[PDB]
Amino acid sequence: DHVEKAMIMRWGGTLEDVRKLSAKDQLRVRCFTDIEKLYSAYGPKDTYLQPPGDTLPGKDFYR
Amino acid sequence: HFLLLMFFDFFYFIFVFFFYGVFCYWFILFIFVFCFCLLFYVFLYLLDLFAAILQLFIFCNMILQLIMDFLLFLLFV
Amino acid sequence: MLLGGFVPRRFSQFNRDPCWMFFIFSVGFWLGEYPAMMIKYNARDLVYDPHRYVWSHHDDHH
Amino acid sequence: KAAPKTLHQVRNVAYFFAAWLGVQKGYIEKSANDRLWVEHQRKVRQQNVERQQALDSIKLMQQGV
Amino acid sequence: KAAPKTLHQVRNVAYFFAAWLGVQKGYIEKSANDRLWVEHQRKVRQQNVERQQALDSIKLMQQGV
Amino acid sequence: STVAISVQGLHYVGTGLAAIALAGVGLGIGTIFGNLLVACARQPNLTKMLFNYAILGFALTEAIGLFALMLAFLMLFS
Amino acid sequence: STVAISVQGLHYVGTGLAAIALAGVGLGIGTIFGNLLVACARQPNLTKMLFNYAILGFALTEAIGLFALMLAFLMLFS
Amino acid sequence: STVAISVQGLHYVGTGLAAIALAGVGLGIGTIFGNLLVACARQPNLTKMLFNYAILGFALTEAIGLFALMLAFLMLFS
Amino acid sequence: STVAISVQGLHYVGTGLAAIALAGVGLGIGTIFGNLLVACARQPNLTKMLFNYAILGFALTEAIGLFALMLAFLMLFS
Amino acid sequence: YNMLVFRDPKRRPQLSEEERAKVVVNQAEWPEEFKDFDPDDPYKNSPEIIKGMSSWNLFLWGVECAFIYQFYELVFPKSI
Amino acid sequence: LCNAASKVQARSAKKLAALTDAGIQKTISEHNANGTDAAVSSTKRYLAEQRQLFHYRVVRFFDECHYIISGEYFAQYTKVNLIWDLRFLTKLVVLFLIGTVLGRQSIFPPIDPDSPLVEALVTKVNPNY
Amino acid sequence: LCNAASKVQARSAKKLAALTDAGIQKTISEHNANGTDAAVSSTKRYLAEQRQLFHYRVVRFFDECHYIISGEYFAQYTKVNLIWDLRFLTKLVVLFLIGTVLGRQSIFPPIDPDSPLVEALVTKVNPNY
Ligand SMILES: CCCCCCCCCCCCCCCCCC(=O)OC[C@H](COP(=O)([O-])OCC(O)COP(=O)([O-])OC[C@@H](COC(=O)CCCCCCCCCCCCCCCCC)OC(=O)CCCCCCCCCCCCCCCCC)OC(=O)CCCCCCCCCCCCCCCCC
Ligand SMILES: CCCCCCCCCCCCCCCCCC(=O)OC[C@H](COP(=O)([O-])OCC(O)COP(=O)([O-])OC[C@@H](COC(=O)CCCCCCCCCCCCCCCCC)OC(=O)CCCCCCCCCCCCCCCCC)OC(=O)CCCCCCCCCCCCCCCCC
Ligand SMILES: CCCCCCCCCCCCCCCCCC(=O)OC[C@H](COP(=O)([O-])OCC(O)COP(=O)([O-])OC[C@@H](COC(=O)CCCCCCCCCCCCCCCCC)OC(=O)CCCCCCCCCCCCCCCCC)OC(=O)CCCCCCCCCCCCCCCCC
Ligand SMILES: CCCCCCCCCCCCCCCCCC(=O)OC[C@H](COP(=O)([O-])OCC(O)COP(=O)([O-])OC[C@@H](COC(=O)CCCCCCCCCCCCCCCCC)OC(=O)CCCCCCCCCCCCCCCCC)OC(=O)CCCCCCCCCCCCCCCCC
Ligand SMILES: CCCCCCCCCCCCCCCCCC(=O)OC[C@H](COP(=O)([O-])OCC[N+](C)(C)C)OC(=O)CCCCCCCCCCCCCCCCC
Ligand SMILES: CCCCCCCCCCCCCCCCCC(=O)OC[C@H](COP(=O)([O-])OCC[N+](C)(C)C)OC(=O)CCCCCCCCCCCCCCCCC
Ligand SMILES: CCCCCCCC/C=C\CCCCCCCC(=O)O[C@H](COC(=O)CCCCCCC/C=C/CCCCCCCC)COP(=O)(O)OCCN
Ligand SMILES: CCCCCCCC/C=C\CCCCCCCC(=O)O[C@H](COC(=O)CCCCCCC/C=C/CCCCCCCC)COP(=O)(O)OCCN
Repeated sequence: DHVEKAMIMRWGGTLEDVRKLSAKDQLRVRCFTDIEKLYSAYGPKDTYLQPPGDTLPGKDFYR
Repeated sequence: HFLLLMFFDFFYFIFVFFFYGVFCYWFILFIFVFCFCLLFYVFLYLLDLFAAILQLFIFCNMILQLIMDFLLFLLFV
Repeated sequence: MLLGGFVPRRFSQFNRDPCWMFFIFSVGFWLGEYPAMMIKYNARDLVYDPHRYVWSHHDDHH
Repeated sequence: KAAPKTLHQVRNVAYFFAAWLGVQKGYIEKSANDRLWVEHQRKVRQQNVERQQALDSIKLMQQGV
Repeated sequence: KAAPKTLHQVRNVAYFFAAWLGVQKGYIEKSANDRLWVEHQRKVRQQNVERQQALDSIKLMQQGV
Repeated sequence: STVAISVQGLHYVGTGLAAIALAGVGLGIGTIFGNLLVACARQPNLTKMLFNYAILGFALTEAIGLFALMLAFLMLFS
Repeated sequence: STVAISVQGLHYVGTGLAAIALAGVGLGIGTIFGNLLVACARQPNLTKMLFNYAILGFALTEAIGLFALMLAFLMLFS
Repeated sequence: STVAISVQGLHYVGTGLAAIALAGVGLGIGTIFGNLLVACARQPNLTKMLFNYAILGFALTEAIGLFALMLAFLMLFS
Repeated sequence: STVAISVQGLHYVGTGLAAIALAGVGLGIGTIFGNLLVACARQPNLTKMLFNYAILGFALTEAIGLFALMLAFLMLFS
Repeated sequence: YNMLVFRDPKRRPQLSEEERAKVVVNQAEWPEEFKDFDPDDPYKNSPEIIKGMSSWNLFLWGVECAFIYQFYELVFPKSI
Repeated sequence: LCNAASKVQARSAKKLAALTDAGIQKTISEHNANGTDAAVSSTKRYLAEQRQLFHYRVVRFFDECHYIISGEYFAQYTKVNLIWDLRFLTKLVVLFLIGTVLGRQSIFPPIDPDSPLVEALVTKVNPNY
Repeated sequence: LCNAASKVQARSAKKLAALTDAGIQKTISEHNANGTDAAVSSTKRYLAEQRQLFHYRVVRFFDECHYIISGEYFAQYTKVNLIWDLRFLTKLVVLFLIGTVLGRQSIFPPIDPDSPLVEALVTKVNPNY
């Protein structure tokens, strides 16, 4: 449930948007979620905190 | 259980993302940390096993004490 | 109560009893899942999600 | 117990030690390169932030409040 | 010559064959991805050429000969 | 005027205060063991009862130590 | 009005407060060894057994210090 | 509104709090030696043996203070 | 918004906290001498020997207080 | 001996030294499984449950199961 | 540095003397008298035997293939054979997965150019890796 | 598909019968009579011997170290020992190079960000590799 929620929220916010991706992309996303789970409170905080100047999409990307 | 979950998370993190140090020149530090983690794992499990049973001893002892506080014994003659 | 039962003297004897055979199989699974995680989650081709900053549990629970 | 006619065990240990030393050299090189790249990425992000701030300042001047 | 009580050799051959088949699957996947990337790079170069030609045409019009 | 303020770093302060409770726990353990040695010196034969009671109490003091540690983690990871 | 503030220097305070928990551990160890010396003079024939029990108590106290130190480094870095 | 603040002088408070842990260590050492003097007057023949254990407690008691002292430098110089 | 602040006066607070460590050190020294008097009245023939150990304990206990005092000077003069 | 927290039970002696010394040991009557019996390793000669199945083989089987559990999706991923 | 080496040597000597294998002890004594290495000799003997048994392996493989194909193997099928076959299947599956990983030379499938994950490749911290 | 298999089996049988090793033939006959595999048994015997000879290897290593350190090895030094030492040095060098390659996980040294070759990394045809 958590994995599916992350996939939905990070890639459009709708199930169809996630299904628009390929199986390999979904595998990549789920393995990144597993990475986050393993990191938890001792891993680097750049996995969820966007450093200033980063070119990657922000929280308002789909808004 | 909170403490157990936190310690297990730390153990998973260090074991997964820092085992390669075995092959590096700082392998001794990782070995020391791993032995420490194993010792702590064993200690935590033993402590929890003993405390789980002790807390039931005390949960039942409180009720028995309540009962005993109002019991009166007669002497046979 | 840990009173008795078959107790293998060393690793080689774990095959002398079905229950301990299952136990050593389970131990193998337990200990071998860690190297698999090391290989899988430290792979060169592993890439962080580009949209990882779009959403996170930290903002959700906050 | 006569003297050993061969030194196979010492040679095997030396082989292991040499391979290990090579591994350490490669690991040190890779770690140094990774640190250099991390610093480079940090500098790139800082430069991008400075450029964005300059653009925002120019836009503010155009606003003329 | 009694019947074989074990099938070790057949199992070893099957292990080799399974590993080989997996290798073939991975090689096919990698080759397909490489071909896709080659086509993508070719398209990118073609688009760059078209953009350069358009820019040159606009510059020619500005020249007005 | 109505003003709502949300300070982030305060959760660190509460975490440290809870850890102070361990000061009264670690010391409490030392007190039990301190008495244990004296008791064993004047009743060597009855070491079994004394050692068991020392470890029973050490768990009833460690519980309180775990009480605080849970709050520390709650205020540190949330 | 809604105001969100993030103070970057508050983890130092939390770390220091957690470090205070070691005062109990240090005193607890001192109590253990103080009793050990008294017990040894009382019944010197049992020095080894008392020494082992004192070490056991010391290890338990040190573990509590590690718990307190665990909350210190986490706050200091995190 | 989002506000990020960075206070530079807060590490002094953290350093001072960490130093407070030394009070427990100092008190623990005093207790160890106080018991040592009492114990020696009771069993003078074993004075040397008691002294070694007292030093052992100091070695195991001063070490805790170093960890608290270490945190002071990690924050004082950062 | 990013705001960086540098407070001068905080160093006084950290310095005062370090002084509190002396409370334990001062008490710890008193404990040693308190036992010394009891030990001397219990075996006066060893008064000289006991006095030597008490001085040793005072030197070790005093050393801890200096560590805290050093931090006070570092923050008080910085 | 011990295997983690599992300790091997030991039979208490019942015969006195005087009676014990008069006992004549004849291992010829003993079963083949228990000859040269050693309390520290009573199951050294015990037969295997499955012939040719070593403990290391089962350990490797478990490791392979773990590897499959972790890597199957990497080769046969499925859509949500 | 020297005391530790002496202690390790002493422990190994004690363990070596402890074993009660007549053949192992005899070989050790013979090699010590001759000054040669027993382990290396054992390795060479094993390699020679394997070199001489290659065609024996081939013949056994063909015989086993005939035994299986003839249906005689399944005639006497038992639970033990089922356990062995399950072990065999597990090894086949894990070997297939490992072979795929090695074949594509990457733990994860490669990203296609049209995939939205290409950005991740572009934003690598260290392009060399 | 079948004739080729029969021909291969016949060739292997001829070669197996050709060898004139008494021990090999005896073992083959015994295993054929018992229906077991000789090669697998040899492998298990070798592994058991190696497992039982580990501490023997340790003792031999320490003895060889003492022999070398004592200077007795160089007292009787000959040309054959020189040849062996040259072989040993070559193996050490190649192992060191291989270890370095594996340690950095790349045949070539990684490119620094300030190097002008970074463009090559940017212009990779397949970023995944
Ligand atoms: C006393 C403890 C009791 C347990 C208590 C309960 C649990 C407590 C928790 C801790 C448990 C620890 C783990 C259990 C012990 C495992 C090791 C062991 O004892 O082995 C016995 C066993 C001998 O006992 P045996 O019963 O006489 O076995 C009969 C023969 O072995 C023959 O075996 P067979 O008859 O079954 O035949 C199998 C078959 C087949 O045998 C094999 O397959 C051989 C193994 C090949 C590698 C496969 C993977 C192995 C597993 C690794 C991952 C495990 C991770 C978990 C480890 C946990 C450690 C904490 O044999 C062969 O064909 C021979 C192999 C010939 C080829 C040689 C070349 C191999 C190349 C491999 C390439 C792959 C490399 C990877 C990269 C590839 C990239 C493309 O020794 C081995 O075979 C070990 C070899 C490998 C050693 C490293 C394994 C990982 C690390 C283990 C550390 C253990 C520390 C223990 C300390 C104890 C202090 C008191
Ligand atoms: C990206 C692609 C890149 C591709 C690059 C190119 C790839 C290669 C292409 C081809 C190139 C040309 C050919 C080169 C061949 C070179 C190899 C060769 O021929 O070797 C034969 C040679 C023996 O030949 P020989 O002298 O003619 O033998 C005569 C008799 O046959 C002797 O018979 P035997 O009865 O002795 O038979 C057993 C013998 C033969 O067995 C073998 O043949 C072994 C396998 C041979 C191939 C090895 C290739 C290695 C390549 C690099 C690593 C790749 C992974 C290898 C995995 C191997 C798994 C078994 O076993 C050994 O060799 C034993 C070696 C291991 C000794 C372990 C002792 C450790 C003691 C540690 C004590 C520490 C105390 C510290 C105290 C400090 C206090 C302050 O053996 C070696 O050289 C062995 C090298 C092993 C290196 C292992 C390095 C592992 C990584 C470092 C360790 C990290 C983890 C642990 C760290 C722990 C903390 C420190
Ligand atoms: C009849 C014609 C003659 C030539 C005429 C003139 C030239 C004509 C042109 C063509 C010439 C072709 C080449 C000559 C023939 C070579 C084969 C041969 O005869 O070997 C017999 C030889 C037995 O002769 P022997 O004198 O009785 O040897 C006694 C023992 O070897 C015992 O020896 P030792 O006492 O010295 O022991 C030394 C030590 C040392 O042992 C070792 O070190 C074993 C070797 C380890 C691998 C090192 C690399 C090997 C070379 C690979 C590259 C070769 C490139 C050139 C090939 C060209 C082929 C055309 O041994 C050990 O300690 C045992 C090894 C245990 C370790 C096993 C695990 C190894 C793991 C390796 C890890 C590295 C993998 C790479 C990736 C790593 C990633 C981390 O059999 C073998 O052992 C062969 C094993 C290797 C097979 C593959 C070799 C490459 C392909 C050869 C194709 C040849 C086709 C011929 C067709 C003929 C049709 C009629
Ligand atoms: C990027 C990093 C990624 C990392 C990924 C993860 C890495 C691994 C982590 C750990 C994972 C969990 C553990 C998994 C362990 C799995 C392995 C294992 O345990 O194996 C034990 C297992 C035996 O265990 P067992 O059944 O308990 O043994 C009982 C007795 O001990 C039996 O004792 P024995 O006396 O039999 O002892 C000898 C035995 C034991 O020896 C060994 O232990 C061997 C080494 C074991 C490790 C193997 C790992 C393989 C992993 C993948 C490949 C990596 C490179 C490996 C290099 C190996 C060099 C020797 O030797 C063999 O197993 C022989 C196998 C080779 C058979 C060759 C026959 C070929 C016939 C072809 C005929 C074609 C005719 C076509 C006609 C068509 C007409 C139309 O052996 C195998 O499974 C062997 C697999 C070998 C696969 C080789 C694949 C090579 C690539 C394909 C070929 C490409 C070139 C040639 C193409 C030619 C054209 C087609
Ligand atoms: C009276 C006292 C009883 C004491 C019993 C002592 C048991 C000793 C156990 C030794 C270790 C056993 C390891 C088993 C491993 C199993 C496989 C595996 O992967 O597990 C890993 C698991 C988890 O390991 P992990 O957390 O490392 O797993 C990592 C997995 N990831 C990375 C995905 C998170 O191991 C355990 O948690 C085992 C803990 C056991 C603690 C003791 C439980 C005792 C109470 C239950 C008794 C039940 C008896 C029932 C009898 C019938 C009643 C009618
Ligand atoms: C005409 C007829 C044609 C017939 C053709 C037949 C073709 C057969 C082709 C091969 C089929 C292989 C099937 C088996 C493998 C399936 C793999 C799979 O899907 O796994 C996915 C699943 C995982 O699915 P998943 O992808 O949801 O899991 C991933 C989970 N995360 C993301 C969290 C990591 O893998 C497993 O669960 C594997 C478990 C182990 C499998 C092996 C079991 C062996 C037995 C062990 C227990 C018994 C031990 C006893 C010991 C003691 C004895 C006394
Ligand atoms: C085809 C496989 C060939 C195998 C050969 C292996 C040779 C390795 C020699 C060097 C080893 C040390 C390297 C040190 C540096 C490693 C750095 C690292 O983790 O890099 C990973 C390589 O790491 C791995 O994938 C491997 C992790 C560890 C694998 C463990 C293998 C199995 C171990 C079993 C342990 C069982 C217990 C044994 C105990 C023995 C000691 C007590 C690759 O990714 P990077 O580009 O560096 O960064 C990724 C960031 N996105
Ligand atoms: C740490 C090493 C681990 C070794 C494990 C090896 C397992 C390999 C299993 C699969 C093999 C087949 C792969 C097929 C695809 C290969 C494609 C390729 O060449 O890729 C190279 C990998 O190729 C190599 O570098 C290896 C080349 C071949 C190596 C040969 C090894 C030694 C062979 C000795 C032969 C001696 C004679 C034996 C004959 C036997 C048969 C008759 C990587 O670069 P790419 O990103 O693909 O493109 C580069 C473009 N800039």
